[PDB]
Amino acid sequence: AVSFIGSTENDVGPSLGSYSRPFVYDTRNKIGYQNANVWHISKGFCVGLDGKVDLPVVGSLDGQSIYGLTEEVGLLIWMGDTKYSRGTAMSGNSWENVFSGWCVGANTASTQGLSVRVTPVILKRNSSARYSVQKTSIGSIRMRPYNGSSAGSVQTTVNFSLNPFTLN
Ligand SMILES: CC(=O)N[C@H]1[C@H](Oc2ccc([N+](=O)[O-])cc2)O[C@H](CO)[C@@H](O)[C@@H]1O
Repeated sequence: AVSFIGSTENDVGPSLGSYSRPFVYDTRNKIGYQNANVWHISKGFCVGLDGKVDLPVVGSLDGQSIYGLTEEVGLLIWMGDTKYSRGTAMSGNSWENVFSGWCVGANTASTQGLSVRVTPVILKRNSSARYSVQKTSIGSIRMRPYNGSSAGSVQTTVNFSLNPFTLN
């Protein structure tokens, strides 16, 4: 079996967080969303995750996209399984496999979770040397059943919004 237990709409990072330091900020996991329990799965269900970024691609760095927010500021983005170190670096605007997946035991119950993580990038330095960003939609993640498993009419997709932040 499978059922949806998480939230449909999800905020990434603390509201009006401020960060100091193309220039890439070391924000670690601060601008993130993580939830180990988004679908409940049981009895042989096999599942992975696809991710999709809806932001415009404005550049690239070491093989992944820089996604644009304003003219000063963009983002590097990772999506994946629950633990942050399993994040897949995102490129383009198509659905991408961001977790190869696993299968719960034939006689057990568990959960499937996810994570989204971003790091701010200064694309063009201003004169203000402080930069604000407002609440913006990032994209989505859907579960991907496999091995013949079926979602039935269970909700497959959840969405992410970047909370506003300031760069110093
Ligand atoms: C920790 C938890 O409640 N569920 C996690 C789940 O944790 C597991 C707990 C037990 C086993 N097990 O084989 O005994 C496997 C994963 O693993 C999934 C895939 O990595 C995660 O998406 C999910 O968040």
